[PDB]
Amino acid sequence: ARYTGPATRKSRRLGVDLVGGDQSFEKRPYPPGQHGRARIKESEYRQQLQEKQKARFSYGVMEKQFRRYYEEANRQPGKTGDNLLRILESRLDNVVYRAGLARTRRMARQLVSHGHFLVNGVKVDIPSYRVSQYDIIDVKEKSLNTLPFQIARETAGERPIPSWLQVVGERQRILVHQLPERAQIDVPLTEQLIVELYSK
Amino acid sequence: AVKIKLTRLGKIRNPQYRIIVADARTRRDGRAIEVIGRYHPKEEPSLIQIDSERAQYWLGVGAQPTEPVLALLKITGDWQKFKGLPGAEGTLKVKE
RNA sequence: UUUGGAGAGUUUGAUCCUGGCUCAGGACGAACGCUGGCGGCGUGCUUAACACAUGCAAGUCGAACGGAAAGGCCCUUUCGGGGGUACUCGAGUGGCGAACGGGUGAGUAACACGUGGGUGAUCUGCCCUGCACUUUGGGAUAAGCCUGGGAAACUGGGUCUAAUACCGAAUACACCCUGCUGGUCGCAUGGCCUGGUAGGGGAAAGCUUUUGCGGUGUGGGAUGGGCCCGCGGCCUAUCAGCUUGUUGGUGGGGUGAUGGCCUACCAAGGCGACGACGGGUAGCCGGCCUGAGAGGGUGACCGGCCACACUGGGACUGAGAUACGGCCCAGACUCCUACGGGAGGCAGCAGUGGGGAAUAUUGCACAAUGGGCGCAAGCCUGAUGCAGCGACGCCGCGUGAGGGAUGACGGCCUUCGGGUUGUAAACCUCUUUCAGCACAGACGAAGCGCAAGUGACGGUAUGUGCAGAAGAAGGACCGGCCAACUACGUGCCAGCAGCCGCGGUAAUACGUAGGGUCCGAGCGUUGUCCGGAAUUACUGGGCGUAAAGAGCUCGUAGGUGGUUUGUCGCGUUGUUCGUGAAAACUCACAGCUUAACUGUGGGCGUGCGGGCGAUACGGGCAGACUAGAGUACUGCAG
Ligand SMILES: [Mg+2]
Ligand SMILES: [Mg+2]
Ligand SMILES: [Mg+2]
Ligand SMILES: [Mg+2]
Ligand SMILES: [Mg+2]
Ligand SMILES: [Mg+2]
Ligand SMILES: [Mg+2]
Ligand SMILES: [Mg+2]
Ligand SMILES: [Mg+2]
Ligand SMILES: [Mg+2]
Ligand SMILES: [Mg+2]
Ligand SMILES: [Mg+2]
Ligand SMILES: [Mg+2]
Ligand SMILES: [Mg+2]
Ligand SMILES: [Mg+2]
Ligand SMILES: [Mg+2]
Ligand SMILES: [Mg+2]
Ligand SMILES: [Mg+2]
Ligand SMILES: [Mg+2]
Ligand SMILES: [Mg+2]
Ligand SMILES: [Mg+2]
Ligand SMILES: [Mg+2]
Ligand SMILES: [Mg+2]
Ligand SMILES: [Mg+2]
Ligand SMILES: [Mg+2]
Ligand SMILES: [Mg+2]
Ligand SMILES: [Mg+2]
Ligand SMILES: [Mg+2]
Ligand SMILES: [Mg+2]
Ligand SMILES: [Mg+2]
Ligand SMILES: [Mg+2]
Ligand SMILES: [Mg+2]
Ligand SMILES: [Mg+2]
Ligand SMILES: [Mg+2]
Ligand SMILES: [Mg+2]
Ligand SMILES: [Mg+2]
Ligand SMILES: [Mg+2]
Ligand SMILES: [Mg+2]
Ligand SMILES: [Mg+2]
Ligand SMILES: [Mg+2]
Ligand SMILES: [Mg+2]
Ligand SMILES: [Mg+2]
Ligand SMILES: [Mg+2]
Ligand SMILES: [Mg+2]
Ligand SMILES: [Mg+2]
Ligand SMILES: [Mg+2]
Ligand SMILES: [Mg+2]
Ligand SMILES: [Mg+2]
Ligand SMILES: [Mg+2]
Ligand SMILES: [Mg+2]
Ligand SMILES: [Mg+2]
Ligand SMILES: [Mg+2]
Ligand SMILES: [Mg+2]
Ligand SMILES: [Mg+2]
Ligand SMILES: [Mg+2]
Ligand SMILES: [Mg+2]
Ligand SMILES: [Mg+2]
Ligand SMILES: [Mg+2]
Ligand SMILES: [Mg+2]
Ligand SMILES: [Mg+2]
Ligand SMILES: [Mg+2]
Ligand SMILES: [Mg+2]
Ligand SMILES: [Mg+2]
Ligand SMILES: [Mg+2]
Ligand SMILES: [Mg+2]
Ligand SMILES: [Mg+2]
Ligand SMILES: [Mg+2]
Ligand SMILES: [Mg+2]
Ligand SMILES: [Mg+2]
Ligand SMILES: [Mg+2]
Ligand SMILES: [Mg+2]
Ligand SMILES: [Mg+2]
Ligand SMILES: [Mg+2]
Ligand SMILES: [Mg+2]
Ligand SMILES: [Mg+2]
Ligand SMILES: [Mg+2]
Ligand SMILES: [Mg+2]
Ligand SMILES: [Mg+2]
Ligand SMILES: [Mg+2]
Ligand SMILES: [Mg+2]
Ligand SMILES: [Mg+2]
Ligand SMILES: [Mg+2]
Ligand SMILES: [Mg+2]
Ligand SMILES: [Mg+2]
Ligand SMILES: [Mg+2]
Ligand SMILES: [Mg+2]
Ligand SMILES: [Mg+2]
Repeated sequence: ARYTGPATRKSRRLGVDLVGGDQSFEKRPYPPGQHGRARIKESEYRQQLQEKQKARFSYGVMEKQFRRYYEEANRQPGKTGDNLLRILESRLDNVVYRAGLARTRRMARQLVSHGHFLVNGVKVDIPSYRVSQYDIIDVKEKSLNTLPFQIARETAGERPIPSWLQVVGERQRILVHQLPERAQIDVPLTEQLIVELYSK
Repeated sequence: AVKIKLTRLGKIRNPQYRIIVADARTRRDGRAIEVIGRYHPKEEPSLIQIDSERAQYWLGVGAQPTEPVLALLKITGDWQKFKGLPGAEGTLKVKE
């Protein structure tokens, strides 16, 4: 089940853009509703939940899903925040988005669910697929002939490709090498709030 | 007369079987002396594993396998090694 | 040498402390209320261990015997049937299974459970394997035939038949017993070296002509058992004495094995304040939840044992019995009757009635695997594999989009300027997952057969095509705790509510609208358990006033000791081999497209057993001194 309602609601109510190209957010930054300008008392729990909901409604993950990422990240011996960031970025939807093959997380997820992608020559239609180190991502001819994929792959002038991701040619082959560090990932928001909120 | 049993574990839509040497009259999932191999045919290749040394020791001391166990350990090659007629042949197909 | 701890509201005019309550988190074998689409993977009577309509859940051998009731063939035929055939076989003898597999937690505080060894004190069919023999005689019965009682179950009387059914006798000299004579070991009788010695005793059955199985005994192994023990694990003195085969010895019987296991004779004690005997509760454990840990709660599923089979007892059989669908008897219930008498035990798989909040289908198969029979073929198996129902739970997926206005209806407020629902929507294009309609179509089976084939699942899972955004979202909250506010309607009424607490005409707390928040195929309520609760404080609390020093001494049992002068190492660490069943937890690997699921090998498996190596503290024991204490001499005040 995926949130079918408007996507601009999250940014408008919550106070930071998510897609990044929202003209409505910059037109009106205050939350919608008859009384979005009312003063609100500061609360550590408000801001802790705020970071959580920013993260979950930004990456489009399920609540149980994200809690499972939390406990997983906790139980790896590595640092909890970095482990959570990797275990969330390893979603094939976010990987193929940040590789430039999709215009947004929602569209990456929809295309993966419909199954336009091949993983190491094996059919994969699961938006929440797990990508480990040294994996190969392939795109089939039925999807190269697909018009929106062509638009994405010859309009891919979005945010630069990261260190661990890289494309090799026109076939849009996505390869992963190592575990990124938080500093070069430079993802917005702060995992400390989320980890502390679930530490509650 | 101790026989080579296959002990059922797990849940319903996937049967479980454990190649265990134990007394015959006990329960299907009864007391287990030693665990030597495990059997589960639901998977596509249905990979089979037996500890050859312990299997040979049990056959020598006098454990009597059931016909399916005999056939499976013949696929493994334990029966071939034990009887010595053809030798020790390995043909088991490994996972892709 | 590495991994992991949150608080907030609420007493007062005000705060500080203590102290109590409540809330935010996870989990359930859950339920009700609204809503609701599919597919995969689990789970399913926790109360009434209540009675149960019907059908299933335990059968196999002609290559054991006599035979041919029903099928086949061959001679016959009048189509009533008459002969052989062993292919086949009803019923009858004779074996094997039947103590296997499945179920429930009433009683049980116990060697009942886990761990640790044990047996010089046991036995063990079917399995495999080194090693003697399998001679002989006799009689009868079922079955069948005739007949009686009687609706029935069932039985008697007479005639008669064979066997691997039954019983003698011939060997045994390697065993099982009693009396006389050595070596080793200690852990004690005594065991072992089958010690030696004289006397006595001890068993078989054959079949098949083919991958051959049987009969009697125990030097060797393994499984299976039975028994004894150190240790452990609920509450309660508003439970202080308990016991008379009770305690101990000797002699007898007893049992596979020692034993007051049972009897007789002797003596009077054993257990008891380091909680006996009494009372209530309850199956135990690996595990599950919570907690950083300690700890607390608990025994879902699975698995290791325990105990039971309508209630209470008893015994036969067997290598093996609480003997669930074995036996006998007494009770209650139900049923049949021709009234003379008989049959029962779903806590087996399904199902019904009742209780409840409630928990499924009177489904398909031996395809795979375990179990029983048989030389095999083969047979049986509600064990098991599978399917059907149910958002009850861990897990994945679907109800779309890209762009689109200083933002079209309509609703709600307005300060009447306007703002709201809103990139939402109508729109132009896209792929259309999964359902829908078709084709192909598995593996699960180096399996079994000397046959020609064998898959319930399933013609599903899975691939290949067709049409269409076409078939797909709701539930709680929005006074503070606690992310979410305004208007409309009644005002100490109607009502909310987990703590404070909210309405006495203009409520962000009641009801309705919008608007926003949380969650989502689930959403809340309710109940149980942990945490915060350091709120039972060992880690980790106090006793002046909040709860607490008993009124104070003497002092028994217990707990604890002022120096240094000496062994054994029983408090203890000093290292190593030696257990820690499986499963679960944690680490890494690998497979089902990833998802639950499971496929392999590690690792984990935090306790306890014996052999070898240490002596600083923490005790008894084997000897001396005095800084605590007491005495001794002189005075002292009260
Ligand atoms: Mg927490
Ligand atoms: Mg059993
Ligand atoms: Mg195979
Ligand atoms: Mg067979
Ligand atoms: Mg850790
Ligand atoms: Mg108050
Ligand atoms: Mg007060
Ligand atoms: Mg006050
Ligand atoms: Mg389903
Ligand atoms: Mg099911
Ligand atoms: Mg019946
Ligand atoms: Mg038979
Ligand atoms: Mg017959
Ligand atoms: Mg038997
Ligand atoms: Mg029986
Ligand atoms: Mg039985
Ligand atoms: Mg059960
Ligand atoms: Mg039950
Ligand atoms: Mg019980
Ligand atoms: Mg007791
Ligand atoms: Mg036997
Ligand atoms: Mg003879
Ligand atoms: Mg007769
Ligand atoms: Mg004769
Ligand atoms: Mg004789
Ligand atoms: Mg003789
Ligand atoms: Mg003699
Ligand atoms: Mg001799
Ligand atoms: Mg005989
Ligand atoms: Mg025989
Ligand atoms: Mg013991
Ligand atoms: Mg113990
Ligand atoms: Mg005696
Ligand atoms: Mg004696
Ligand atoms: Mg006795
Ligand atoms: Mg006596
Ligand atoms: Mg434990
Ligand atoms: Mg803790
Ligand atoms: Mg604790
Ligand atoms: Mg327990
Ligand atoms: Mg079990
Ligand atoms: Mg035991
Ligand atoms: Mg009984
Ligand atoms: Mg009884
Ligand atoms: Mg009984
Ligand atoms: Mg029964
Ligand atoms: Mg029965
Ligand atoms: Mg009964
Ligand atoms: Mg049943
Ligand atoms: Mg009822
Ligand atoms: Mg149910
Ligand atoms: Mg079978
Ligand atoms: Mg054959
Ligand atoms: Mg049958
Ligand atoms: Mg049958
Ligand atoms: Mg099933
Ligand atoms: Mg329901
Ligand atoms: Mg329903
Ligand atoms: Mg899902
Ligand atoms: Mg669009
Ligand atoms: Mg399809
Ligand atoms: Mg096949
Ligand atoms: Mg084949
Ligand atoms: Mg597929
Ligand atoms: Mg609020
Ligand atoms: Mg709030
Ligand atoms: Mg009002
Ligand atoms: Mg709303
Ligand atoms: Mg609690
Ligand atoms: Mg202390
Ligand atoms: Mg305390
Ligand atoms: Mg006081
Ligand atoms: Mg006092
Ligand atoms: Mg007093
Ligand atoms: Mg003393
Ligand atoms: Mg020592
Ligand atoms: Mg040692
Ligand atoms: Mg050890
Ligand atoms: Mg193991
Ligand atoms: Mg853990
Ligand atoms: Mg793989
Ligand atoms: Mg493991
Ligand atoms: Mg522990
Ligand atoms: Mg002392
Ligand atoms: Mg002196
Ligand atoms: Mg002195
Ligand atoms: Mg004086």
